[PDB]
Amino acid sequence: FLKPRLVDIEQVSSTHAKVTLEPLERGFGHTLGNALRRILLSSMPGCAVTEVEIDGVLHEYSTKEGVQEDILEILLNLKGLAVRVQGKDEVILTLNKSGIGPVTAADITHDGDVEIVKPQHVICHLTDENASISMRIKVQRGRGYVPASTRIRPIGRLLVDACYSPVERIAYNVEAARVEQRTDLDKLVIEMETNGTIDPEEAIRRAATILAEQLEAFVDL
Amino acid sequence: VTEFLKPRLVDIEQVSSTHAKVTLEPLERGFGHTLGNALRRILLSSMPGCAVTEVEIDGVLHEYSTKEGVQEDILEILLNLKGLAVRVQGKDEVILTLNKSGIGPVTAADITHDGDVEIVKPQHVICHLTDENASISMRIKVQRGRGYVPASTRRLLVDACYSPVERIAYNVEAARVEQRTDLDKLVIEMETNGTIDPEEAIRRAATILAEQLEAFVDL
Amino acid sequence: KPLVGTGMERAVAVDSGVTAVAKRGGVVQYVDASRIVIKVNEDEMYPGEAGIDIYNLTKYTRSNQNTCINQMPCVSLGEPVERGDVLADGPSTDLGELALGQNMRVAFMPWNGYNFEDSILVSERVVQEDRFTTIHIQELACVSRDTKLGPEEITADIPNVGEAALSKLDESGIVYIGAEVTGGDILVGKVTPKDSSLRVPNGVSGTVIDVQVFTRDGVEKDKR
Amino acid sequence: ARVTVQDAVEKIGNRFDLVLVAARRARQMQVGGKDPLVPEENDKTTVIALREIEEGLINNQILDVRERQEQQEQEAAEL
Amino acid sequence: MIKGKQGRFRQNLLGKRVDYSGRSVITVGPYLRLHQCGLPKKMALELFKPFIYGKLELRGLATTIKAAKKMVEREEAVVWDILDEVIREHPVLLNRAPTLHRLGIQAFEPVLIEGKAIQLHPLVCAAYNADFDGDQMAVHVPLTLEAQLEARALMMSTNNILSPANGEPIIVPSQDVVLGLYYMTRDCVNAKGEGMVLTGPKEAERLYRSGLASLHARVKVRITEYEKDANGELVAKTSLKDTTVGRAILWMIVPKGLPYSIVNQALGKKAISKMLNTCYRILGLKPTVIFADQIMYTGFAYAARSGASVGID
Amino acid sequence: EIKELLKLGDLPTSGQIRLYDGRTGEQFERPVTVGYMYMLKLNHLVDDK
RNA sequence: GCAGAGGUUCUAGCUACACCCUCUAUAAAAAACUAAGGACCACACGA
Ligand SMILES: [Mg+2]
Repeated sequence: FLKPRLVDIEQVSSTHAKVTLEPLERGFGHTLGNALRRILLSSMPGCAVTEVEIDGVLHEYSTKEGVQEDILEILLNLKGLAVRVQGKDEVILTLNKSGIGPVTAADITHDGDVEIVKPQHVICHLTDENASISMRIKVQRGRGYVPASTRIRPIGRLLVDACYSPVERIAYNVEAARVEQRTDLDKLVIEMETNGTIDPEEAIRRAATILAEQLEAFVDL
Repeated sequence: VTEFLKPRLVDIEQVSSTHAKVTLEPLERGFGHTLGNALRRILLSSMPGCAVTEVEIDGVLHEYSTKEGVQEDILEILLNLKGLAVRVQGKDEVILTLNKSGIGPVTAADITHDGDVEIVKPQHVICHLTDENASISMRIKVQRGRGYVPASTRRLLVDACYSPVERIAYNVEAARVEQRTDLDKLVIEMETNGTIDPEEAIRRAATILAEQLEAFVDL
Repeated sequence: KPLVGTGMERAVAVDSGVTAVAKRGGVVQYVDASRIVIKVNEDEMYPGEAGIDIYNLTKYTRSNQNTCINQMPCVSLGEPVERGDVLADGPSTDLGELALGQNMRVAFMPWNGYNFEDSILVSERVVQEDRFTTIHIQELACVSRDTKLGPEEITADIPNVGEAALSKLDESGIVYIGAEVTGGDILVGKVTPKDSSLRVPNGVSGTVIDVQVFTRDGVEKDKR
Repeated sequence: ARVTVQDAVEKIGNRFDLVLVAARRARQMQVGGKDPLVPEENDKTTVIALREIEEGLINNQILDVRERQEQQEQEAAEL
Repeated sequence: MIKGKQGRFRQNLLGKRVDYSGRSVITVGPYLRLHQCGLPKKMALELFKPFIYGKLELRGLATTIKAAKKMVEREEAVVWDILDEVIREHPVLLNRAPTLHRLGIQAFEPVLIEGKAIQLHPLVCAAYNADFDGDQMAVHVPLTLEAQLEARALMMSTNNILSPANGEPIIVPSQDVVLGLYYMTRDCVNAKGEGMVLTGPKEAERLYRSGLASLHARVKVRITEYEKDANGELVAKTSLKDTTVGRAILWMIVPKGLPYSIVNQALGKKAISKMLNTCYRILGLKPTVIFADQIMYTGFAYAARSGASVGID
Repeated sequence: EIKELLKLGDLPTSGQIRLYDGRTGEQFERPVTVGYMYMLKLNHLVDDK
């Protein structure tokens, strides 16, 4: 047989990336594509926000003065916020903004390990000039989707359901490759749409490792 | 977070030598369907096995015809030959010839070995001859193909079922470990032509799928 | 917003009382989640005592059907607002358009019987992005009743209860505002004369938005 | 575990006498220390009673004979 | 107080409100077999509290019934395992609110599920005359051994396949499975893999799942048909019968005794009802139940594969 | 008018797009009708019942 | 453990559906623990 290799990785944008697997026999390509899509969508290492602590408000429903939208809306916006951490499975992010203007993800104070993937993302709008918001953002590495209720202390602390799903959609198309002297060989191309926290090639590598480990249950390695 | 629940099978249920049931309890939410579909398609589309692809009978050269003195039509004979499964050695192709006369079924035992190649099921029947004076002569051609290659895509031609598997059906049922969210339990029912034991077939398919993924994992 | 709509959604939202519509058009000098302030235009404002209009959006409050009513501001600072214009989006309202539900990709096909005859199959993505997560506000009332053998006390101390449950309550015996409680927990501690502390119904799990205590004249109000 | 009780219903035709006989058998199992003759494999008393009825090893006549015999040893115990 | 609907007779004597009753909305749960129904974990906990207390005392985990109630309130792990033991073989009655006919209430062997909604097996939902639109069914728990045995022998769904009103079966496929069976049992004049001979149903299924041969295409296949003509014995008949790939796939599902003529046709709803009736009359109750469950599974799967969508065009 | 609206976008005018099974991965024959529809969550929730 | 009281805790605990020990007129060496009562009429809604 022939073993596919990561011949090319193409990034049309930061969020959207394409990976190509050139050598694959007939039938192998489509099976591998479906399996990789399911593995990537099902479970990948993710760093979504877990809990948010607001200095000024106790619970999510009540609102703080000088903030355009509700605290619940702020929490759900923070859920959309995504970060990538290189070495720490746990990290604490602190946000401070004063004065009029939107509170973008760039304004979050960031350590060396943790980096915000999309600074343009906006958490809240501080309309009042004498309005300041201080946030302690807790980010936990996780797998899949965990509801807030499933997990589990201070009254001020707020829990937001986390979604450790770096990839949003995974689309694969099977197109025949052009080998110089070969037949019935097709290249698998996977379109990855992700928030950008996980590298595309790294995500493919992790998915392949997970699938191989699962297969090692069926037959000894 | 990189850790996963790795399944530990509780039983491998076997009803017959050809038909076996394999179940894995823990697996993971959504992994059961992925593994079942992957294994099923991988062992249907591609399996190392040898089957009959070309047939030549001196009695008649046209498929829509009947050899005199034979109860079975040659089309019926084609189907029985398709059903026949044979184990082969390292050599890819071997021709086997039989000339049999007299009333009685033509057993797969009675086919001449014509080499080190051996047939898995002697009991299998190719055709029946009504007349003692009448005789049957067939040329059989086998190839070490990978999958099911219909003759329609490809002086008598027969569809070749190279893959030793006959039937596989994977079903996912809810399973739990301690108190935990629903986890897939994959039950795989595999029927093989007999050239390889069904559990050995599953192991071989898993090895092929792993070899497909050896490049990325890097051990 | 409904991608496919009649076109009367705007009329329904405007005419409904939930939507806060500007009495007099003008520029918005200040917008806040609690309140929206409009600087009235010179032409539309009255010659005398017009001032500038102020609107107080009602925050999350219970309904007669136990659904949250929340006016979320629909305009930004410095955004002009015309006469008879939607200021903030009420419940099930988006940009002045009545938006009862969340629309999403729909595929018509049987799926292994999970949608048998009228059943509906829903993707995990729907739960993940909280499209149909609906805030439900339930009000529980515990009343101190004058009774024989002495009035029932509102004290925190309760016979035969766990200290962990009492921890959620305050010193005066009322659960802290913003605290998280689950089924079976005690919200306010009440003792029968000689036990009667109000408790969360089993299964209900939520956070207390606010606690309001009403006291009769002539009887002392507690610390909380 | 038995999905259906047909084998019992041709064992005991009425299918209501079936309920009575197997109920008495299961009662003997729960109250008495006696255990079902057919081996028990994670099965409740009623299920294993129906299983015993299925093999034909237990019926109303056999059950009545067995209880009468047990009363016989009860009388013989007193002497 | 005596006469009328509000009178004590009809309110509290003829029909009495009962304990150990649970009410929740209905769910399909196609994975369930015929005798099994989905049951929420909390609902089974509440319904089976006395049994759980008794098993806890027998295990010795809780010395007192008050301790057992405290354990249940804690909802600790051992309580779940105890709940698994009692639920395993203890039938419960599923009952739609308007009980028009006898089949209105039918017992089921509960299967614990994570959720809050009761799952009813799709085939019996037609018998219950129950849709999936906020429909709610009461769940009563038999207590005595007489009661559990009574439910298993009579109230259980598999025990009563035929409606009392008429001999026609009541668990007939209704919406999705019948559509899938019709899709399988159809002939297209031109389709992938047409005009090739197939060894048996196994080869037909393998060809379809591989995708090289279309689901519905006229192909000569060999079938091992079994006849009940022999007195209490099945005789195998092997023949080449012209049919579609879908029909050949469906054939492996049916029991041996049934002839090929029933599956050879297009299998409309009336045809499937007649198929089930013939299976009941020939093979018996248990093969009929197994065949009904298998046919529901295949109908669902091949209807999902078909994607028979409704469109304006 | 709806057909013209579809033709204005890249989407097919037929309104039916070939759809691929999530688990098996084989595209469904007879392409299904897929489109965005408004759906209301009724207050008749299961937990209250 | 069946008629009562006492005991190491926490007013009181004698099986009250109810949790330990003692005896028939006398109170303590002892750790898991405690509560058993309440309708109709109207409206709206789901099937
Ligand atoms: Mg209904």
